[PDB]
Amino acid sequence: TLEEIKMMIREIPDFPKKGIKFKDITPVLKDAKAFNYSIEMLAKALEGRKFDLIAAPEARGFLFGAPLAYRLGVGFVPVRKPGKLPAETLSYEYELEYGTDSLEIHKDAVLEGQRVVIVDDLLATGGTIYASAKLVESLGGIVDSIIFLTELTFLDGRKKLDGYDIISLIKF
Amino acid sequence: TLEEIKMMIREIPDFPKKGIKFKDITPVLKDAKAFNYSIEMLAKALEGRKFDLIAAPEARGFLFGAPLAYRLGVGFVPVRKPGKLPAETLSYEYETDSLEIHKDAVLEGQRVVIVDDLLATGGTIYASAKLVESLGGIVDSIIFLTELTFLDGRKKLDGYDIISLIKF
Ligand SMILES: [Cl-]
Repeated sequence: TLEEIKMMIREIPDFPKKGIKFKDITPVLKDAKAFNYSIEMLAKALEGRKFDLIAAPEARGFLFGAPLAYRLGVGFVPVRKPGKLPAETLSYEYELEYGTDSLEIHKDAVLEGQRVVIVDDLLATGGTIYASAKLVESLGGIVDSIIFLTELTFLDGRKKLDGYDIISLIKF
Repeated sequence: TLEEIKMMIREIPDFPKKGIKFKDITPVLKDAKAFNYSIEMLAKALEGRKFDLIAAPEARGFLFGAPLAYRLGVGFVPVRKPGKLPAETLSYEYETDSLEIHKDAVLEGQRVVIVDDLLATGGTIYASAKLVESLGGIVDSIIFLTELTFLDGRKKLDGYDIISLIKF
């Protein structure tokens, strides 16, 4: 069944750039049952953990993070690219292959003491997630754990995210 | 109680530019009960309607579109800014910005509900409807958490059934 989800993920050569094989998640999303199952297995992988909020980075993160928040009866916080959030924000820099970029969170998104599960579609290098984790901590939040639908085990995302509990459903 | 949701919608002056008042729905999202209630009301408003899929234009549209699709037991299709979708896309230009959808996102004949957070002028939603129809999908209805009634989005979307929970 997870095997079946895995086989439904479309691999696209050289997107966004040559050397990357992109994991296209849209066929999972458009299939009612596959989408439902994906959310259910994410919830299931979080059993036994204590948390108050889900946070996800824009934009593919939202697609699993927001329904999973709904499914778990918790709140949802978007972590966003610069310029998108209207109110006062905090910003955090992360590494790209040959540069840096930033992500932002609203200053009021997480309260001190709140336990947060960070969700995303895929763990690659882990830069966007690292920045998200640090944004949550800057507000007094604690990162309970980090969950992904898929993980690229050749890219050392786990190493970048040292000290965090990392869960992924499908490991490539 | 929807009155409560409305009071959690923060109004931000001068964003994204001077003289524009922005409706910030992030306080609704971060409150577990408010977020749950918003999704349940959106689903309640769609009761008695016939549809196969939910579509939402990126990315604020995802925030309600995906959980709503999950709640209603249907599939979800993202409509996206150009260069974001990996596979073969169809495209649609509007006054100029552009939106794209996967060639295979929607089957011919499939009935689609389009979801977004807020109805303003209706441009991006108009484009989203045209993209769905480009694939031979049929727009059942279009639903928003909020609608700025002073901006004539309904007129721009003439011919579509428009639902909104909160009217400003
Ligand atoms: Cl209405």
